[PDB]
Amino acid sequence: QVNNKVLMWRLLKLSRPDLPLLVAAFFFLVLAVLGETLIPHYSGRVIDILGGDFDPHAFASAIFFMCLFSFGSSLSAGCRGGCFTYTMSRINLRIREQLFSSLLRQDLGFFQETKTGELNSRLSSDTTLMSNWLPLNANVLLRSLVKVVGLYGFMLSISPRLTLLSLLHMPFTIAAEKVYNTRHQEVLREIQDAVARAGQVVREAVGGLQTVRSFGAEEHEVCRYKEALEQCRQLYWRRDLERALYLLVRRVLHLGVQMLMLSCGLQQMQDGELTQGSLLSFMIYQESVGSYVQTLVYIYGDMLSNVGAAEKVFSYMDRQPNLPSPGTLAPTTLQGVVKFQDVSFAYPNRPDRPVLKGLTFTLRPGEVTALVGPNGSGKSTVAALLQNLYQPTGGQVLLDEKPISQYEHCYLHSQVVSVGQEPVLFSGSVRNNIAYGLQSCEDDKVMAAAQAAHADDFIQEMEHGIYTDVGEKGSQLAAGQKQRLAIARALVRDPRVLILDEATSALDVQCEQALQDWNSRGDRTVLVIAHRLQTVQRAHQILVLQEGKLQ
Amino acid sequence: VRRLLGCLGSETRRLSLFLVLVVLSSLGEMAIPFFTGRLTDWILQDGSADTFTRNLTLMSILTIASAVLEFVGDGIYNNTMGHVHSHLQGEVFGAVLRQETEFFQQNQTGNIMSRVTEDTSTLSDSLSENLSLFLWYLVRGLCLLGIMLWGSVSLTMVTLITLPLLFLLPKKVGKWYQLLEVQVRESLAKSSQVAIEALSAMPTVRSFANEEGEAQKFREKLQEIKTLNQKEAVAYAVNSWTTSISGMLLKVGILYIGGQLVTSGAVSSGNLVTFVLYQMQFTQAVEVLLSIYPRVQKAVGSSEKIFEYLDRTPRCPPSGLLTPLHLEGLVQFQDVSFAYPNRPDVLVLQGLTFTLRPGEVTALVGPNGSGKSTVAALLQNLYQPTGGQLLLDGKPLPQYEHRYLHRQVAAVGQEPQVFGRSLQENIAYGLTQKPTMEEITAAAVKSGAHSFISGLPQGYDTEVDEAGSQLSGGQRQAVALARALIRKPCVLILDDATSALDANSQLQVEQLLYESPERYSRSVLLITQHLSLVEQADHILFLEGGAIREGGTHQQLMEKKGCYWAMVQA
Ligand SMILES: Nc1ncnc2c1ncn2[C@@H]1O[C@H](COP(=O)(O)OP(=O)(O)OP(=O)(O)O)[C@@H](O)[C@H]1O
Ligand SMILES: Nc1ncnc2c1ncn2[C@@H]1O[C@H](COP(=O)(O)OP(=O)(O)O)[C@@H](O)[C@H]1O
Ligand SMILES: [Mg+2]
Ligand SMILES: [Mg+2]
Repeated sequence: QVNNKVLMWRLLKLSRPDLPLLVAAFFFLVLAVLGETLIPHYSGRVIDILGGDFDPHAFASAIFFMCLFSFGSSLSAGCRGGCFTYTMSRINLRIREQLFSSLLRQDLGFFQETKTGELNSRLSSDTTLMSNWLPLNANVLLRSLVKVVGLYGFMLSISPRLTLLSLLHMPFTIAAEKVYNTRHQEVLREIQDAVARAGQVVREAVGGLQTVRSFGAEEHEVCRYKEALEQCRQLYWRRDLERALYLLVRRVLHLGVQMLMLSCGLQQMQDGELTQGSLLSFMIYQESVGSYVQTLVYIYGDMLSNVGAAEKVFSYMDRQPNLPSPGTLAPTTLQGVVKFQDVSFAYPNRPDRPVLKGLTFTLRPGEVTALVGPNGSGKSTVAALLQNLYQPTGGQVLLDEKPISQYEHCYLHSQVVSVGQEPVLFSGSVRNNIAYGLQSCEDDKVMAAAQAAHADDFIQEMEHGIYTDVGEKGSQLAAGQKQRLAIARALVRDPRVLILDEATSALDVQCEQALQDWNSRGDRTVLVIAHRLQTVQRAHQILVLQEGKLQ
Repeated sequence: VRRLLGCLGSETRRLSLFLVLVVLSSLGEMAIPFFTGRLTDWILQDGSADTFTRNLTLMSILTIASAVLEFVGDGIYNNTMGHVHSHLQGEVFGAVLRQETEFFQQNQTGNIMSRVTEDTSTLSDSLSENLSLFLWYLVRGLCLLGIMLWGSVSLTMVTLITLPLLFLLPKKVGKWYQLLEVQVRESLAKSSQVAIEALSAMPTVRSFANEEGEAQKFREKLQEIKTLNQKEAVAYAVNSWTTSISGMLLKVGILYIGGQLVTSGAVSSGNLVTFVLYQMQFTQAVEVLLSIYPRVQKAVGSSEKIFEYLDRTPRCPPSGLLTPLHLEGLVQFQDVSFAYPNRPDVLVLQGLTFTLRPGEVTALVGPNGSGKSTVAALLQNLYQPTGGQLLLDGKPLPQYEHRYLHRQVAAVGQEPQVFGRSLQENIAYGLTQKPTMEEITAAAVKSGAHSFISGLPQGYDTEVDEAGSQLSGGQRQAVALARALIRKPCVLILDDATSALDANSQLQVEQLLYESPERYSRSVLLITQHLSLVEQADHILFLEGGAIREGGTHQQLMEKKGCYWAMVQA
C-alpha cells in the first residue's frame, strides 16, 4: 500500500529533535538484552562446577558475576523504559502545539461547517493515541531484533550441530500458522452472519410487539429464536474444534523437536563434546526463541493496522486556507474615510443564496450614519465586510482609494473594532478582558476607558479593583448584561471607525458613545445599527435596509 | 454467585469428567524436566545403556498422552459451555416478552436489545475463556508445587517465602505511577478546554486579531505539563527497575542455596537441573494466574446485573384457564374508565357504555385527537380498565386463555406492520397450524390480495423486507385485512382500513360488511372518517372526547339536529 507510506514518512519526520533520546534508548535496550541472555550462560557454569571438584574461589566468583550482571541489566532496563515514556510525552506536546498553531490561521468557513466537538476529539483524544505509535513500536521491534540475534549467537557457540536441529523446524510452525489463520477467517465470517440473523428476529419481535401481542404469537418469536441460536451454536462449536486441533498439532510438533534435541544431546555429551551445564544453558535458551521469533514475523501487520489513525489530524493541519494575500499600508497619517460600491457578497458556505445586493454608501470623518432593517436583511453582514472578517464575492470595499485585502493583519483591526448583540466574554479577569487584543500598555489606560458608559458602580461596589475574576461564559457579569464591559473594551484602543451592531437599545439613556460624546473630536466616524426605526439624534445620514437594498 | 452456580447444575457429570482429564493431562505434561535430570545424572554416573532405550520411550509416551487428554478435555469444555450459552440466551429472551406493554413504550428499543443481544454474548465469551485459563493454570501451579516438595524441602521453602516479594512490590510502586499520571491526564484535558473555548468564538478572535494571545495561552499550559511528566518518566524508571531486579535475584538465591545444598551431599547435581527448569514454569504459571483474576472478578459482577434483570416481574395477569365452545361473541362495556399507566395523574378515558351485539354493526366516529384508537386496544388484552367492567360472554378477558382469546378477536392497527417473511406466512401469521393452500386463496380473494398478487411473477411466495419497501400503502392494508380474516374471528375491529386502500377494495369490503352472509357470525367495530361507509351501521357512536356525547342510528341523529350533521356537511 502506497497510501500509508507518505503518512509514515511524515510521522517519522515529526520526531526529528528526539534523535538523541532514541539513540540512548536503543543503547540502553541492547545492554538490557545482553544482561538478560548472559545469566543463563553463567547458570550452566555453576552446575558445571558443582558436578566436579569443589573450589569456593570460582564458585564465589561465579555468583559475584551473577550479581554484577543483575544490577547492570536492571539499571539498563530501568533507564530504557523511563526514556521511552519521556519521548512519548515530548512527541505528544509537539504535535498538539503544531496542530493548534496551524488551526488558528484557518478561515471561518471551517469553524461553521465542522462541529467544535469534532475538533475537540481530534485535539484532546486522538493525538494521545497517535503519539504512542513510535515509542511502542520501536521498543517492540528493537527488542526482538537484538534478542533473536543474541540468542542465536549463543546457540552457535554452544553446539553448531544441535543448533541446526531446532533451526529446521521453524517452517513447520510457520506453515501451521498460515494454514490455520485462513480457516479461522472463513469461519468468523459465518459467525457474523449467523449473529446478524439472530438479531434479525429481535428486530422483528421487539419493535413490532404491539402486532405480536395483539395476535397471541409471543411463543412463535421464542420458537423462531431457538433456530437462530442453534445455528450460532453449531458455528461456535466448529470454531472451538478447529482452534483446539491447531493447538494439539503445534504442541506435538514442538515436542518432537525437543525429544529429538535431547536425544542428540545425550549422545553428544556422552562422548565428551558437551557438559551438563551446557545442556541446561541450551534448554533455557531454546525455549525463549520460540515466542520472540513469532512476534518478529508479525510486527509489520500490527504496525500498519495501528497507524491508521493519523489521517484526520494530518489533513486538518495541511489543508489549504482560504485567506487572501496580506500586505502593507500607510500607517503614518490616516484620513479616516471609507468608500463602498457595488457589493454582491455571498457566504462561501452557501454561495447559492445571496444576502446582499448592489448598494453603495460612504462614511465621512465628520458624519455619523444609521442602518435600519427589519430582519435577515444584512444587519451585521455589512459590518463583517468592513473589518475584513469576510471577503466579498462581488465588488469590493475601499478605504481612501485602495481596497481592504492589502491592509495588514494588525493595524487595520486596531483602527476598526465593533461590538455585537452577543459580546463574548473570555476566561480571565476583568482587566484581561477589558484590554484584550492589546500587547501591553494597558496598566495606564483601563481606568480612564472603563468609565465610559455610567462611570463605575458595578465594579467599584466590590473588591475595590479591576482584578475581579469572571470565569467562563455565563458568569457574574451584571453591567448591563456584559454590554458595558464590551463597549469599554472598544474605547481602550481609540479606534478611528466604530461599528455598533446592537448598542444603545434599553441603555440609550447612556448616550455617551454615539454623537460628539464620543466622535466629532478631531475626525472620527461611527456606524450605528438599530432594529426599530428610532429617531436618530443629531442625524447626518439616514439609511434603511430592505433585503440588501436601500433608498 | 449462588444462582449462577445453580444455573449450571445439570452439567455436573460433564464438569466432573473435565476436572479429571485436566489433572491427568497436567501430570503427564510435567515429564521432560523430570526426565532430563535422571538421564543427565545417569551418564555422569557412568551407568548402563539398557535404560536409555526405554527411558526416552516412556517420557515420550507420557507427554503424548498429556497432549491428547488436553485436546479431549478442551473439547468437552467447549461443547458444554456452548449449550449453556445457547440455553441462557433463549431464557432471557422469553422473560423479556412476558412483561407488560407499558415497559416498552416504543422508546426502550435500544436499551432492551443491548441487554439481550450484546451483553449476553460478551458475558458468556468472557466466562468461557477466563474460567478455562484459570482452571488450566491453577492445576499446573498446584502440580508443580506438589513435585517441588518432593525434589527438595529447603529450596521449595525459599521460593514460597520470596513469592510475595515478587508480586507485591511492583503493585505498590505501580500505584505511584498512575497517581501522577492522573494529574497529567487531568492537565491535558484542562489545556484542551481552554483551546476549544478560544476557538468556538473565532469571529470575535478574528475581529480583534489576537491569535498570538491564544498561542501564548496555549503554551503556558504545555510548559506546566512538561514539568509534570518529567516526574512521570522518573517514576516509571523506578517502577521498571524494581520489577526486574527481584525476578533475577530470585534465580541467584535459588542457585546459591542449591549450590550449598548439593555440596553438603543432600541432593545430586541433576536434581538441581530439574529444580531450575521448575522455577521458570512455576513463575509463569503464577503470573498468568494473577493476570486472569481481574477479568473474572469484573465479569461476575456484570452477570449479577443480568440475573437481577431476569427476575423482573410484570404487572398484567398471566393468562386464563377456560376454553369454551360455541362462543356468543357479544362484548359488553359497562362504566369503563381507562388511564394511561405512563401518566396515571391524568385521566384520558371515562364513561363508555355500549354493547357490540352479534350480527350488527357498531361504528364510532370522532374528531382528531379524540382518543379512539385506545378504545380498540382496550377491546383486546393489550391494556386493562382502571375502574370499569369489560364483559365477554359473562366473563372478563383475563378469565379467558391468552392463545384462545386472540384467535377469537382479531384487529388491524391504524398503521399496519409487515414482517420480513413470505407473504403466505404473513397472511397466516399467528395461527397454530398452517392451513391448506386453498384457504389462503379464499382469504386473499375476500381481502382482495388475489387481484394484485396474481400479476407478480413470484406468486404468493414473495419475500418482503423488514418494514415496507416492497409493499405499497394499498398493499400493506390489503395483506393486513387478509391476516385478520384467515382465522375467521368472532369480533372484527378495523382501524383506518380504507385510508389508502384502493377503490375496488373499498367496494368489495362493503358487500362483505353489509351484504355478505358472513356478517351474521361476527360483531364489527369501525373507527373510520369516511362518510360513505356508515350508512348501514346499526349503531353509530359519537366520541367528541373523553366520553360519548350522543349516539343512535342514521335517521335519528339527522332528525335530532346535533353535532353529527355538522360534521357530515363539513
Ligand atoms: N403509550 C402512551 N402513553 C401515554 N399517552 C400516550 C401513549 N400513546 C399515545 N398517547 C397520547 O394519548 C393520546 C390518546 O389518543 P389515541 O392514541 O387513542 O388517539 P388516535 O385515535 O390514535 O388519534 P387520532 O385522532 O389521530 O385518530 C394520543 O393522541 C397521544 O397524545
Ligand atoms: N453565520 C451565518 N452563516 C450563513 N448565513 C448566515 C449567517 N448569519 C446570517 N446568515 C444569513 O444572512 C441573512 C442576513 O442576516 P443578518 O440580517 O445579517 O443577521 P443579523 O440580523 O443577526 O445581523 C439571513 O437571512 C441569514 O439566513
Ligand atoms: Mg445582528
Ligand atoms: Mg387514531
